[PDB]
Amino acid sequence: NRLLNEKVEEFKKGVLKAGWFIEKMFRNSISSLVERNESLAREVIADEEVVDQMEVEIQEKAMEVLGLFSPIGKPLLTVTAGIRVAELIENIADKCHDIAKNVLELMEEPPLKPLEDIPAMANQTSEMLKFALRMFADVNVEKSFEVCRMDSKVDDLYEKVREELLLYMMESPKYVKRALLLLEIAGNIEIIADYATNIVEVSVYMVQGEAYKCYHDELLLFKKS
Ligand SMILES: O=[P-]([O-])[O-]
Ligand SMILES: O=[P-]([O-])[O-]
Ligand SMILES: [Ca+2]
Ligand SMILES: [Fe+3]
Ligand SMILES: [Fe+3]
Ligand SMILES: [Fe+3]
Ligand SMILES: [Fe+3]
Ligand SMILES: [Fe+3]
Ligand SMILES: [Fe+3]
Ligand SMILES: [Fe+3]
Ligand code: NI
Repeated sequence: NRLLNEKVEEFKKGVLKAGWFIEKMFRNSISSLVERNESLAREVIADEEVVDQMEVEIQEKAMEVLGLFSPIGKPLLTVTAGIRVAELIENIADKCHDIAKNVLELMEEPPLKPLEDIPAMANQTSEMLKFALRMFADVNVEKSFEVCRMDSKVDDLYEKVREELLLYMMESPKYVKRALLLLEIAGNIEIIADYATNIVEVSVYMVQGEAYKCYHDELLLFKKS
């Protein structure tokens, strides 16, 4: 009668497992950079196609649940929220794939410099990813606010890294390619962090049936015309 609940809970756990999968992908992409591990980068590139599949499966299951049970209210919100989260997860995987591509290219020549700010960007981003997936599993609107502040740390680091790498590019032509490849990695981390904030926003909607958005440190009701 309400084995609707069994199927919705399984759908949600599928989405969360694909989440835990990209959480590991992002970890592995940044590890391929710091350890200069060609194989690990190649695994991330391969794993991107696994996540394309996961998106297809999530979408299939959402249709099965919607089409058989025709849910309303909370279960309907959860399923549509799952549809949206699975695209965010797939896109995060695209960005991890692109970081890994950059790692392979970086490995063609010697290390440019010590890595501090990029590892720190990644660390903050992986905290945000973990937190987003935990909000999707069990939403706390009062605490979900914290993701926005976390993102501001990633934005500030990105700006620093961008300025520093521009200086390296200008110092010598031999620094240019590595500095660009590193800058592009930083940019991909910054976007992944944005996606983590979007997972929190969608998770809040999933309970509220009303749109919230990060506005720099503040999670507000979508304040627009
Ligand atoms: O598989 P494509 O959306 O990156
Ligand atoms: O913090 P967002 O505007 O990239
Ligand atoms: Ca290149
Ligand atoms: Fe079952
Ligand atoms: Fe997609
Ligand atoms: Fe995509
Ligand atoms: Fe993809
Ligand atoms: Fe931000
Ligand atoms: Fe951004
Ligand atoms: Fe950002
Ligand atoms: Ni693909």
